[PDB]
Amino acid sequence: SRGELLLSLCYNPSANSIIVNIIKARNLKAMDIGGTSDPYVKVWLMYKDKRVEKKKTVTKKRNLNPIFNESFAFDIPTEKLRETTIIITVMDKDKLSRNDVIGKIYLSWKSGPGEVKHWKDMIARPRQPVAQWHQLKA
Ligand SMILES: [Ca+2]
Ligand SMILES: [Ca+2]
Ligand SMILES: [Ca+2]
Ligand SMILES: [Ca+2]
Repeated sequence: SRGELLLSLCYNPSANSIIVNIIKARNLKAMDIGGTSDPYVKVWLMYKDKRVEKKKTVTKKRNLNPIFNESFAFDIPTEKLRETTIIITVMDKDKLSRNDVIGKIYLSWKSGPGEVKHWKDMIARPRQPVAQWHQLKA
């Protein structure tokens, strides 16, 4: 159990855009020896197996329940929706080694049940932000 992340998705087909809001996380795994992590969240837009664009939040120091409230806009033509995946990875920044992966969420029509439900809800509710909590998976 790696933690959970609360995020919203808002897709506007007329503008060919999605807004991904990384809201907050809870109960993150501690990936530093003293019982904390320094979390930031990266958001990768994929088209088929290609990386299109990457965005990331600030880093919160020594915080297993960070609150971000950061909003990221991506261009996504309606014609590319079926081939789109949004991969969200919560990371632990480290000074003296490679940053550690806390966990990931994959958003598309071909992911886990909660993820697919959130994606379909976004599609069904154009221009409405839809927020859900997801379990982070290693
Ligand atoms: Ca670490
Ligand atoms: Ca760290
Ligand atoms: Ca490390
Ligand atoms: Ca590093």
